[PDB]
Amino acid sequence: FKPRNYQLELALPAMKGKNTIICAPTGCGKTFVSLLICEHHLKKFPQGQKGKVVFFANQIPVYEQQKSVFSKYFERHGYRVTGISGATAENVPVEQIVENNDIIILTPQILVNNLKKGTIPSLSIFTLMIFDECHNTSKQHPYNMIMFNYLDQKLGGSSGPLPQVIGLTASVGVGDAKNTDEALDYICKLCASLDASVIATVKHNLEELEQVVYKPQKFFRKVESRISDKFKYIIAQLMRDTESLAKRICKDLENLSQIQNREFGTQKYEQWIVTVQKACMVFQMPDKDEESRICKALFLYTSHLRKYNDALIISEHARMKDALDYLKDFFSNVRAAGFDEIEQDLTQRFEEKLQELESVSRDPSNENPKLEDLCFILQEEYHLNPETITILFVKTRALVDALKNWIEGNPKLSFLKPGILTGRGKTNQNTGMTLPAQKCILDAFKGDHNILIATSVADEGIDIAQCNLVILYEYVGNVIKMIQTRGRGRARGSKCFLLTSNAGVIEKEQINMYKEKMMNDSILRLQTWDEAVFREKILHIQTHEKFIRDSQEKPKPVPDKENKKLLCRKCKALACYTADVRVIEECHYTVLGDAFKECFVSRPHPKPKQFSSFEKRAKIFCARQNCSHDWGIHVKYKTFEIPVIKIESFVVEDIATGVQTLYSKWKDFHFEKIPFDPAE
RNA sequence: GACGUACGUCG
RNA sequence: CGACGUACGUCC
Ligand SMILES: [Zn+2]
Repeated sequence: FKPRNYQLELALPAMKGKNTIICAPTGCGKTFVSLLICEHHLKKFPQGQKGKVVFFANQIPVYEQQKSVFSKYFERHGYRVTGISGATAENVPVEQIVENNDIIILTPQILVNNLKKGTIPSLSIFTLMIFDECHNTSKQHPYNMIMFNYLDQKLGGSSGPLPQVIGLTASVGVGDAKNTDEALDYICKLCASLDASVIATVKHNLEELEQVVYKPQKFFRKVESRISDKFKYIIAQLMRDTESLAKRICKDLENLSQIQNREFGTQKYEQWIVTVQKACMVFQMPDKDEESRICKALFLYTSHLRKYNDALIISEHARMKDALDYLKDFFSNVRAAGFDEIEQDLTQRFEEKLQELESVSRDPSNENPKLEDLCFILQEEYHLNPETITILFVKTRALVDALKNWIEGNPKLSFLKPGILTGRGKTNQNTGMTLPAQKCILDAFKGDHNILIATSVADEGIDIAQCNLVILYEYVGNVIKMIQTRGRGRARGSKCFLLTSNAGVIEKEQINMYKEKMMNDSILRLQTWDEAVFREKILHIQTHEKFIRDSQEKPKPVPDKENKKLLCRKCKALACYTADVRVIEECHYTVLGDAFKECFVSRPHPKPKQFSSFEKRAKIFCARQNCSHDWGIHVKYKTFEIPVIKIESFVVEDIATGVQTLYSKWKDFHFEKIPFDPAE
């Protein structure tokens, strides 16, 4: 509530009617500086002119907090603040709420949707565009689209009372620049995209920064590897047997994915199996039943190989027991999903060696040196200080569950409550966690929880706690991710342990350490410039980028007027012709076919939440002998309960030429599409 | 459905 | 220098 000289010095360039980029690594300092600039911008207008400052937020956990803070702050001045969101807009007159409201905190995508639809024609209605974490203004971001609209209005010739852009952040970022010659080009490109002339950064009051932003130290502790690989050998033998079984039916299983000699347990093998699955998914034979059985067997074999490779990666990055539990969970999930000959044979071949797998996993001499060093450093830090609230980052979510189970079931360490924290992630399956559950887990992080397993969700702006220990367990990021993960240690005395087996992530961290100093030197060089030359440079860059954007403008190619039959992938059963495909909002594709209504079963959706204008109703699945394949969703548009299918889980087949093709996104699949009319 | 990041594979 | 795959995260 009391503005100090530190956070007041960052407001001097902003309180001059010029576009600035404030860079403060502090959490509360950034929002406090935004409040000070809002106060100075709403108290400087003469009598009879009101302000329409607009704060932006990319996430709901940061949007709700900023809305609460703004509502608590602008209560003694008489300023209306409501804010808009994905859930707040229950058919809300956005035009009326923007015309009546003073401080709007809508998340960007709403403003982009409004600018694309026609509501709020120009941004001249606003007078101060505040961006939170403006470093995310990368290629085709929502922030980037708002700034594209702003630059178009500025350079076209219809230049009106344009608003001020004071986009806040904590690190400008470098991207893929190697030398200082490009670390400045990237920052100038970012400043031109955000249309700013000054980079606000403290140069006088470094004492407050050094005293309240106490930063941890790096403890790169590379460890041993899987020299003891009895589990890996058994899984590799099983993978070789199932690969030979898959080659028994498919002769040419080597010229479909010509990449390199595949190696069991690597990402290369995952890419190889995905490529061979997508190549054998279109194997056509003029029988329509034997080809269907062949594609089914090949899909089952490729899925089993992918699951075995994932289990090998989990066994390499954690205990063998959790990888065996993951394999058993997959086999139990496919057990209740229909007993055909292929899955039966595979399950029998698995249970043949399941006893040896359980024995080798229960063998207490096969503990991973990664986990040994992890528990060793954990007990070391907890003996040095019993009250140390730590946080570790893990790449995979199955690996996160594995680490949680390992911290739970361990006799050596039993003073840790492994509170899981993954996030929403993909809103289609039973995985991830809800926002009200994540909020409760973060609020119980004072306290009945000390350790927690995160997947790059720990940072991302969202407020946390005073964590005095970070462990990047087989984790690696770029300069912005490293600065965000480093800033989480703010209390007096912290560490940033990095455990790994591959020297690659060590080299990445070592070059990011130099990239941070390069970004600091580039920011200093850009600050020690002149306003006129820098404005001319950013104007030249904006003109060049606008010319490139206007050049790269292709509405759509010619639509092929044919009647293709979208049919299943793993079953190859004719689902529906492309004639019965209706476009809802140039995003979603539905089917009206009465004959199609008997070719799919429905299941209760695991996580309901309405997006845009679709109530999150049931999930569809293929209806056949034994398919159980995901086909999309079945939702109510406004009053009609129609199924929206996903092209990703659908192989295309033309009746004329007879060749099969694959398409991942609906945008890529080009065909004569008619809008969805509420007639049938 | 859109967007970003990381790792990786091909020319 | 472009295409792609996986994982992760966010939004509508
Ligand atoms: Zn099917």
